[PDB]
Amino acid sequence: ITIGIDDAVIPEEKKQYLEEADRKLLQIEQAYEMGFLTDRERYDQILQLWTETTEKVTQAVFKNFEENYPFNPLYVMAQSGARGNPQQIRQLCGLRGLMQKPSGETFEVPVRSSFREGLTVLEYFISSHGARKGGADTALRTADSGYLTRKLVDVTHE
Amino acid sequence: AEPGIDKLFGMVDSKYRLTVVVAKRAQQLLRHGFKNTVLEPEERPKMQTLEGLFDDPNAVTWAMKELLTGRLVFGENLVPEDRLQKEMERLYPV
Amino acid sequence: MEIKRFGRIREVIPLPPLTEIQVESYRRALQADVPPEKRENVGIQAAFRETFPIEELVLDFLEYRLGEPPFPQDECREKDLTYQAPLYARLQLIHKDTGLIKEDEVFLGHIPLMTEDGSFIINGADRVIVSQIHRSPGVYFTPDPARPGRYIASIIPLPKRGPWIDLEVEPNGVVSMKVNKRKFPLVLLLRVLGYDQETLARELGAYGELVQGLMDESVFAMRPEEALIRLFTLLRPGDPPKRDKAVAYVYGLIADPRRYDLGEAGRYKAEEKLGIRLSGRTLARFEDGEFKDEVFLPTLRYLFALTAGVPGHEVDDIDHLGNRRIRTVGELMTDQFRVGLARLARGVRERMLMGSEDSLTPAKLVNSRPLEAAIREFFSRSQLSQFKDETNPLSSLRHKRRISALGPGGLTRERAGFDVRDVHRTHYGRICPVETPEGANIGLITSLAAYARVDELGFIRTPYRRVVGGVVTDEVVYMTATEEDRYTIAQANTPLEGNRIAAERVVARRKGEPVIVSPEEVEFMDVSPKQVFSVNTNLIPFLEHDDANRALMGSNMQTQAVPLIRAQAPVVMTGLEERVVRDSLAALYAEEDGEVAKVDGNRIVVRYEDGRLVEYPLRRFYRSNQGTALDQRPRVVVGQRVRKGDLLADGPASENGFLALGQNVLVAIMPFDGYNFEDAIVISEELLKRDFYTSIHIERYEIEARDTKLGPERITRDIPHLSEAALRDLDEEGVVRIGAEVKPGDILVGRTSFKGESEPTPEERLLRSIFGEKARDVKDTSLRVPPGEGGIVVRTVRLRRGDPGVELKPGVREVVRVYVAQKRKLQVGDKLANRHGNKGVVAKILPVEDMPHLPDGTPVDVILNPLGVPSRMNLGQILETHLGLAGYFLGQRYISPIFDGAKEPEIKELLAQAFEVYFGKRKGEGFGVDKREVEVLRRAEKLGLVTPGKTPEEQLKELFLQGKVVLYDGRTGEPIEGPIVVGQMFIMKLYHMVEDKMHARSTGPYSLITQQPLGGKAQFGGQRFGEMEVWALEAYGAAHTLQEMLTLKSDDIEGRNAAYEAIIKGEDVPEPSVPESFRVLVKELQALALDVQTLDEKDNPVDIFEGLASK
Amino acid sequence: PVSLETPIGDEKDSFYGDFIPDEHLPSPVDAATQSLLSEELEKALSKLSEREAMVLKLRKGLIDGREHTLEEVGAFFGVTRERIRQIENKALRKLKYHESRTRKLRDFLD
Amino acid sequence: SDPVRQYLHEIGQV
Amino acid sequence: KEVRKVRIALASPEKIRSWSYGEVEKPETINYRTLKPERDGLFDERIFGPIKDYECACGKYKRQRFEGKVCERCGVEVTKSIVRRYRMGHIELATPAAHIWFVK
Amino acid sequence: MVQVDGGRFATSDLNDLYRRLINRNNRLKKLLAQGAPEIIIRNEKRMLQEAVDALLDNGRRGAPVTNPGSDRPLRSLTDILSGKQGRFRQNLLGKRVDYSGRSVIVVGPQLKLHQCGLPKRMALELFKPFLLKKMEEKGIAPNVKAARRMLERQRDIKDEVWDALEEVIHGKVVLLNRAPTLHRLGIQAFQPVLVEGQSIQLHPLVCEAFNADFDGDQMAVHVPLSSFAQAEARIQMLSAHNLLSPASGEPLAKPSRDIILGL
Amino acid sequence: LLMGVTKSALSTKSWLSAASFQNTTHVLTEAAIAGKKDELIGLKENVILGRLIPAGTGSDFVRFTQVVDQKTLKAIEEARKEA
Amino acid sequence: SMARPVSIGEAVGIVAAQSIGEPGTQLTITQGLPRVIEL
RNA sequence: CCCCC
DNA sequence: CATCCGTAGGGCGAG
DNA sequence: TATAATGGGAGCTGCTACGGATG
Ligand SMILES: [Mg+2]
Ligand SMILES: [Zn+2]
Repeated sequence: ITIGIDDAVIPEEKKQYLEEADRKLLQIEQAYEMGFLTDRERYDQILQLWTETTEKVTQAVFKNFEENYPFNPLYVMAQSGARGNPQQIRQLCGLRGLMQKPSGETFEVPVRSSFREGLTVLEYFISSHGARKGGADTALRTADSGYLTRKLVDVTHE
Repeated sequence: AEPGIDKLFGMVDSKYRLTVVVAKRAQQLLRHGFKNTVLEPEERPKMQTLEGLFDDPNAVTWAMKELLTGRLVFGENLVPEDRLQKEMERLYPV
Repeated sequence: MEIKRFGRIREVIPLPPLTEIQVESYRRALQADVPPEKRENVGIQAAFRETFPIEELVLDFLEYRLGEPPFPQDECREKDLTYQAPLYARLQLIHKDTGLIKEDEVFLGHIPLMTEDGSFIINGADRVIVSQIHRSPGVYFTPDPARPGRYIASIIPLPKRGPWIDLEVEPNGVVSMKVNKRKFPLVLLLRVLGYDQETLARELGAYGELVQGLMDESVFAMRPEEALIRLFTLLRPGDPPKRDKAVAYVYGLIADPRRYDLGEAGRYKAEEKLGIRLSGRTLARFEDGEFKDEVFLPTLRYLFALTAGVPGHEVDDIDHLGNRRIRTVGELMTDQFRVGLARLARGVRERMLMGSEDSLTPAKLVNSRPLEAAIREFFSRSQLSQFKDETNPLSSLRHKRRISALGPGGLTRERAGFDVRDVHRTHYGRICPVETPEGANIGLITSLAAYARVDELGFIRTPYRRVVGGVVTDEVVYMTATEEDRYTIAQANTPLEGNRIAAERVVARRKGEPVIVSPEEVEFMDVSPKQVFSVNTNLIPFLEHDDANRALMGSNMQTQAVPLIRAQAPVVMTGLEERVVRDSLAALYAEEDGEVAKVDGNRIVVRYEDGRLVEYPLRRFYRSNQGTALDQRPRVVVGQRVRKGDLLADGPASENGFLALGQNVLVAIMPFDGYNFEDAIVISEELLKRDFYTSIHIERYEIEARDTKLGPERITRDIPHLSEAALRDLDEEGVVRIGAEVKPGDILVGRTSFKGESEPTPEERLLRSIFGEKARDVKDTSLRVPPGEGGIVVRTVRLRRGDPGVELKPGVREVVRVYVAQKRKLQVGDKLANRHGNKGVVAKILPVEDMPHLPDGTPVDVILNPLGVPSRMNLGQILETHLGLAGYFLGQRYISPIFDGAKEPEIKELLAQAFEVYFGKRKGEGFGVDKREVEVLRRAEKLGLVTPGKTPEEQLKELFLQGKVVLYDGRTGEPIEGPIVVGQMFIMKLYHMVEDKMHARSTGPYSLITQQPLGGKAQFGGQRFGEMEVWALEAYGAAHTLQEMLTLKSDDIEGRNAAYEAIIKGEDVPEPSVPESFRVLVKELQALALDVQTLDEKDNPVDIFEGLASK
Repeated sequence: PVSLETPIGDEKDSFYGDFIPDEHLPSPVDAATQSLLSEELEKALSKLSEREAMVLKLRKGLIDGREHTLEEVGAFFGVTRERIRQIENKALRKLKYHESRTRKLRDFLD
Repeated sequence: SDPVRQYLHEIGQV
Repeated sequence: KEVRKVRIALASPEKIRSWSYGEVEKPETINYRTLKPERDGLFDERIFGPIKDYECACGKYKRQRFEGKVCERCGVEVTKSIVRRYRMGHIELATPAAHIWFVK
Repeated sequence: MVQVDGGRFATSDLNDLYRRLINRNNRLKKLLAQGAPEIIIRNEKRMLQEAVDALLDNGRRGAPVTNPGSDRPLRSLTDILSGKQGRFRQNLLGKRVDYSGRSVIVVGPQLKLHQCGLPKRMALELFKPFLLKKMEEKGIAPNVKAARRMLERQRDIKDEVWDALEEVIHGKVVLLNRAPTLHRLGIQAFQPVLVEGQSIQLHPLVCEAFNADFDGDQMAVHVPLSSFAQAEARIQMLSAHNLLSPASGEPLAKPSRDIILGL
Repeated sequence: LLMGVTKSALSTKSWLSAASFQNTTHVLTEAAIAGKKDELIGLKENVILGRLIPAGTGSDFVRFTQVVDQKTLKAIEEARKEA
Repeated sequence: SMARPVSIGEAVGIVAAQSIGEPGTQLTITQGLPRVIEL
């Protein structure tokens, strides 16, 4: 068991799903500029399209692994439960996906790259928002968890 | 895992009672210098030195093995404390 | 060797002076090299000029001057001195009644000087002043959270330079102003400013319903004087409203430039937001006897226009980097200087009353102690003044570029939510989104971007290239975030043919929003990807392939790398490793062209073109703040011709001018018998054999001999009751000899202390009688080597009383310092890490014969577990390993720049060129394919790695292009059943070492009040058994272990003494007693007038003090 | 003087007085050493006669805490002061001989 | 709540 | 006897005076030259006990043969120094003062 | 009021609060005896009340009294009692303890589930009195004092004391703990195996209950002293005897990572 | 009545437990007024007192259990028969 | 932990508190640990 | 405080 | 509805 | 020990929240 850069296998389905998502996004923009749907509805439709495309490329990664490389290291470690989960393998081999602003509102453009392909400085900076927000979440959550644990100990100790 | 820990947990209604029995028996063995043991010379726990096999100095291992034998009696209100201590000191002096 | 660099991006400008944020800030603050008449009213000048003239006799300020340092930097570090310059001020005392003038230059103390690298020497220790980010002063407009359709106007000055003023439109309709937690109608303050109903009606009437809420008849009826007295009664209740008192208070609150100071940045922000011009940095003026408004009416007008929805008016993003600014070394030091100066001015004003009102000089009027105290306080005890992190040169280089939101005048940790810690879109090119502490300080401590510089106003600016038409110029403009939001800025990797944009569609940013744009719409372009990240983050090759959470750890851990004696630069570099060593003045370079006259281990003598002979002494085996050895090694030979800027000597952790934070080792990515389980690491004994990851560390020991009321402490070789074996390595005076090996328990400096008076116990009387030997007057107080420490004595420093040039603190006769060094080999428990966030502790050092090895007999150095890669998503280490294999067999190193580096096809080509050397050499040596290689190829084509039917050489090359090779298990000789990734990886040895952290304690020192063991390895303390550990012991039901923790093993005095005696006597430990801290609790409750009584089952009192506290 | 509650670090978590040991109360090691000294002293005094060990105990203060003069010990055993001085000297001689033989009380000389 | 202000007010009554 | 309960209650001035081994009449701590405690101060040995075990201040009685004795010259009881962690003092206020716990 | 190492003096803030109180009280007595007017007496009485408040609970009412040249509030009795640093939570519900140590942990795959690798020097310090008794039983030292004087210098340490230490720790167990101790399995009992080197060796299967890994984690070691504590540790707290989670009832010590991968 | 864990813990009969939890001044004032007596029922009380907690080996259920070997047991039995 | 009847004397409340608190740092479309504390 | 888990 | 007080994870090494 | 002198002086804790009591 080892890990080379080729062990993160990009499925051939990724380009197909991405071109389909691009034609769908063009259709949504055309249906917007003609005034059939709001900015709100268009933004929601873009987010939903990209969510479903992300799920599709995840399933494509794992189906390609199951059928053509069942002893691939990433696939073996994920299936056995030794290491990794489907979303991390998706970020490795598929696309990084949608990222959120500091406000929690999601960007319209997703990160089309994967860690095997490498991101762009813009995509990296876009992901840094969510990374930092998760870090702050954990830092401020540990104290609340410990406080709650102490409350429970004090109330149940006898 | 301690040898026969499952059977030792089987002997008691509470694991902590097993702990109490083992600790008090080890205290007895330490106080009377192991000469109050229920074990036979071939049942004595052994320890490997550079010289060779010697008696195991750990009284807790001794007590757990003795308990596994079944020759020990444990319970509540078996004998007044002073009477027990004095009969033990009469049978196995300091 | 050959150095191959990838990438097609051409950076028009180099990296700025990386420590300029400190150097230029302090240089502008001091203005020492500017002749006094030509200075600028900034920094120390501005402080003097704000404090004076002192009115009351009138004392006025003419100029100041800074002298030369009394001692150099090395001498300051040696003698625990502050590297500083004397400050003098020429003041003329004037008697406005007499016209008399007495002028003198008074000495105001010393001011610390910044060294060449941007650090300070305070009391002998190197320190860094970290820049502080905060809200820029000015006028902001935020949404009112309670009422959606309303807003709050916030007038914010500089910290400690006045209150924050809040303008609000209350639900009742009247406009309120909030100052010092008190609210009042703004109309009253407007009336004090001289506004009448006509002016307000004609000015604000365009916004319908709010001006009537502004109207109050009783306020307009009374003239500004009655309004002023009324406002004073509102702000200062109970104070008799004397008119002069009201004038003075309102002036000091709003119009006083000494008590209220908007920033120069604050003034600029106000002028830009409100579209006005400020005559000064106050909200109003006192002119011609009355008050004249400056700021209030424009802010109120903007607030009303924003509430009415008037176009062109926006709310302010307070986390936008145009509204957040940096206060650097100069600004903070100048603030504390200004505080000390104001205190000195208070002293002056008090002196201008007492004494003789006639005979006074400037020297009699000025007491400089407050100013010296303020500056010393700032440099010694401030939070932004930190112990310099000089573990390696990059440590201090990064430390000086740090940005803190904490510190005085800033955030507390509870005051920091998600908004402040977040990465703002304006952090682009200014603040690194990667390098930030992991844990509680996340988002609060950050690092300056590589290409970023702080302007004179305090705002971080980033460079961009101008794009006219479709042509990208070479002219660069440094923009703030506010100015950056105006343009459409293309990405740095957009294709170019010449200076023309070669793409039909480009990737650009508009207010941080990504967009696809035509080349005609491109107004600017990024300089480089490097500008987005910090210096530490820019040293991580293949950064685009690493998840941000692990690149953060890589950046932060490069700081912790220890300088190695055989340190080397990575085989895969990013192109910044030379410039980092350059700007971090650890390495030595040649001033001009010339010839090397002399090369020594201690010095290098160079003869330049000018003919002048310059001698550079080399720092050899100097101890840094963290114990790592800073030492310079010469890299030139006698008679060598050098040019301007050529390397003369390598500093610590540098190799031929390149940054050398670790070593390049042959690594194999595979599990190994669970010894690399959960990020642990397996290494080869060959690393210790050839002294890889070996580091020199020096520890400093100190001891004082002082005068006592019982007699002098003496540093002597005569120590009572000690054998010659114990005193062997001590000289005549009692100091250990240089070069001696000292181990735990050995004496470093002998010392005797006169015994405290005491009556010998009767047992001691009988002992003395039996042996017939008098008890000595003195006791052994010698300094000894602590447990776990020791090494070779390399230096001794002794300072006595009454010898030339030295004076100790009162009562101290002499001070001795002993420097002990040690060569630390890598061992089990030391911590290693790469630049991609992969970190692990060494768990096993195998002999070379057990190591997995290549077919040609070459064993690997490090075995990394592949399970650490998938969850972490840091693939940069994998590409580094592949390119390192290629460079291992081609014998060359690489520069793969960030986001523009070597891609997969080029690495495949280099790997083919390397496979040729790796295999055709064997084939020419008269050897074919191995049997086990054939079996591995069978199992590999079963894995789909190689194409079936090709020759064994072709399949082995197919595997080598995938970075995988056949690996033999040194234990069996049989191969690993699959091809394994093997290559060269750059790994560092971090500062966390088991030798420093191993500690144990049986018994030892106890605390004064609690009688519980002390804390820390340095105090030989015990481990804290906190609340959660007690919870664990409780849930286990282990009552006696918990009671031992609470009694025998701590603060049960009788219990612990009896326990120690029983254990050393072989008896079982006794029954525990009352913990002494409970008696402390009882007595501290009694001091609170509460009677705490321990009772028995009969409710009778039980005395846990045993009759000692009851009469 | 300086406050024991002087903070260490800019965290509120530690005080200066927490780094200051207690030099007054004997450590467990020192108390154990003094107890072993008393016990070895009694072991060595048992090798004398009761009377010549009692003379030394009374003269060096192990009994009652005071060091009796030769006249007082002599009057207590009824004997002459020269008599008691002589038995004291011979008891000390026996003690020194037993010490040179067994080397027991040497380690307590520090 | 301020002892000095209270004492000054008391002083001002004589 | 074995402790089975712990009671907490308000303390009368009489009980506070019954705790106290003496009144601290002076703000003094220790003498600036001798470093010994100042009489009637916060560290007075006559109130809180001896600094050294079974030894009075002036050094007239220096061993356990006197225990419970109070030296006539210096006024210090000869006992274990440990009592300085236990024995309480008191200050007699000229005007009653409210315990802020029962106020705020 | 204690003299530190360098002869300087360090004292508690309670002394300064008491001094304030006593000064104001004596001044009130003197003002009363000298027949001061009611304004002066009233000011003095209010100051006395403020001083008593400062002594009992400083900062409770009004501005907190500070030492001169410092913004630090003086530590009153209430501050001593309550808080995370207060007497209860810092010195009563938890303590620093004797016979304890701490070191960096290393994976010990060769260990049995009931075992842990313990460095030699850590064990020599932790079991030091037992080791003195054993060095007296064997002829290594004349008595305990000589054995301790011999252990004090590291170069005086011979190889028989290591065999004696092996004899001492026979059958006994130690307690390993890793912070944060979230559940009772944050502490576990292990039989120690003496090892060269300065690292503690931890069994892999227990790494999940401790949430321990080997990127630099450290653990603390404790020595249960009595026969009762040793029995509690060997029976109730032993790692091999706690295989299921007390929360879910599922297995806690179970295969993971490399083990799962190989199987 | 339903009260959260904090209020319920503060409202417990033991004043040592409640005073070591939170709101030390309030708990202590009310307990000192009431003359409250802590019966040392729970764990925190005995932990503060340095006592043997009423759980595990400290539970009164298992605390007094005796051990005796058959030789000594029967010697005691014959000694008690002859009285 | 033993898949058998609990022993008399087991400190059950402490085990309950620890069992509920230990996964607290793992609680994250979801209300999470704020909801747990609210309850 | 800064760092580590 | 306001206002005051009160909590707000643990252990750890240096300086 | 005697000229006359007659109401302080900082300028925050400054970017949190949430709830249990008392007004
Ligand atoms: Mg870890
Ligand atoms: Zn006396």
